[PDB]
Amino acid sequence: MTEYKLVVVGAGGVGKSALTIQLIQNHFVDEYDPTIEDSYRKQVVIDGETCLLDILDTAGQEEYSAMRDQYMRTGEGFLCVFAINNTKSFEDIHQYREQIKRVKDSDDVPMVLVGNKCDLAARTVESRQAQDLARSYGIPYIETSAKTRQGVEDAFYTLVREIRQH
Ligand SMILES: Nc1nc2c(ncn2[C@@H]2O[C@H](COP(=O)(O)OP(=O)(O)NP(=O)(O)O)[C@@H](O)[C@H]2O)c(=O)[nH]1
Ligand SMILES: [Mg+2]
Repeated sequence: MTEYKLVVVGAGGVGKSALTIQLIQNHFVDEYDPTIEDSYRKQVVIDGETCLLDILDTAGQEEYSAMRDQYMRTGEGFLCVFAINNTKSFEDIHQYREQIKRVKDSDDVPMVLVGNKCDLAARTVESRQAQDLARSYGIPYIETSAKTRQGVEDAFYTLVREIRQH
């Protein structure tokens, strides 16, 4: 069956693992548990296609950068995650995107911009500005909460659908 290699990237603590675990295991992880690199494989039916989600969950820490180039090379699609209560993580997005283009030798890689932690009232990043950034890149913007599961499948499946269209 078709395997879709999805890579989850973004700054430390934005919820890359929480999103992935909510998708695979239907539980919200509220623990402190930094990632080095973890992979998940799940058989799913998306729009009637049977396929295998191979999800590469990456570290937000600069120390794991080289490890970064490796996985970025193999990915077909990228979830670029920031947290809506963390303006620095939103600024960092640009830098993850540019490294993705660099390692993929491509201006146009399947990608979704994900604003996570949308359950929180303490927003510092307006939806408007994330939407603008995503338009500027030519990719969808999806808001998610790993905590409430709002948007979680939407983010992953939308990325699959981007890959299908590339
Ligand atoms: N309220 C809320 N908290 C969240 C959400 N997603 C993650 N968190 C919380 O944020 C913290 C960090 O999440 P985690 O998934 O470990 O983040 P990460 O991006 O994978 N960290 P790293 O780069 O170290 O691996 C955890 O305490 C987690 O429960 C969310 O959608 N809403
Ligand atoms: Mg993690």
